[PDB]
Amino acid sequence: ETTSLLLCIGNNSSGIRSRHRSYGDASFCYDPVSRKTYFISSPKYGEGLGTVCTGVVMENNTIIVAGEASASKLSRQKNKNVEIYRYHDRGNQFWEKLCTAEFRELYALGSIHNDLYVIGGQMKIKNQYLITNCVDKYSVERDNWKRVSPLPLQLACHAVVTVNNKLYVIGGWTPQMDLPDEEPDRLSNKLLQYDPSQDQWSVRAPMKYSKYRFSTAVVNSEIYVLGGIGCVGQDKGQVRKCLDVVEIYNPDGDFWREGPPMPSPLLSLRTNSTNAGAVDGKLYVCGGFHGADRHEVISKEILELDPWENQWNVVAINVLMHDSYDVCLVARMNPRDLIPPPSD
Repeated sequence: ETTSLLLCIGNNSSGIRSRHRSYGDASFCYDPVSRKTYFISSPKYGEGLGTVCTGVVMENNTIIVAGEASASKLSRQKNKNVEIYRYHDRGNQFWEKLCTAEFRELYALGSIHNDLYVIGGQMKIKNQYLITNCVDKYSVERDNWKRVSPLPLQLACHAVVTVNNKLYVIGGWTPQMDLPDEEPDRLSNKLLQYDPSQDQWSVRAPMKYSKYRFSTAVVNSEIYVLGGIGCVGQDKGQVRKCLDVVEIYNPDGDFWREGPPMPSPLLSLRTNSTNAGAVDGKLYVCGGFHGADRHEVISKEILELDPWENQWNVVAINVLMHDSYDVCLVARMNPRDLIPPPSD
């Protein structure tokens, strides 16, 4: 009896009153159908992953997180790397190191079939830091890496989703050399598609807003982009604001349309990973931020976008999540293999 759960994976350990055992090492999970809370082991548990940056659930239901080693682990290693872990969930539940990649930050993690893609981000190339266009592909099956076709532009803090076995990279930061009185980077409203059978990136229809730190989810092969920081149109230096905008993309038709705006402007997680997932044809935003300060506690509330009714519903308030988390993921889980909520 497996069911699809919203897993709010993070290594934050605060904000949950725990009398008999420590929930500081557990991550909040939510069944939106039964409205029941579960807990899964956080990636840091034991000698695991110190920092979580992003994650994916691959086609075969494997839960993947990518991040950085703890300072203790770094101190015993010669090189700093992107560290990729996978959750193991068959009565012996744990996080295991899967594979490592050349260090980057603010990259996006994609997945198609049995492959992982590390996309863009900031890297150190010839002892200089720059936003990159490079895309590294990891084959789980062959346990090796291949540099594939690069992005058509340098991107950081962008998002990626998969629809019908293609990657769609969305928004983010990109260098600009058009205007000498503008910051070095501008926000992007661009949408790029990667076709793995062709190893080729193409430019698709753009977003109405240039943006970053927004929610993403896929419902019935359409992309939902919600909230974020940005500005209408191409970013030419105009002021940036928190958005309630919902933009929905259809790949087959290559067009965007608006959705019902969110109840309030909302930012995704500070990792720029998604705070939203899709369960049974409905979209769930699991918490979010109303401002961009580093000290704001995440809103401990779960919103639903019912795309059929075409409206927003409050599903749950004051949920038992930590003060932050690092990536919202949906996977088929057997909730008997998970940790119950605290007895209080």
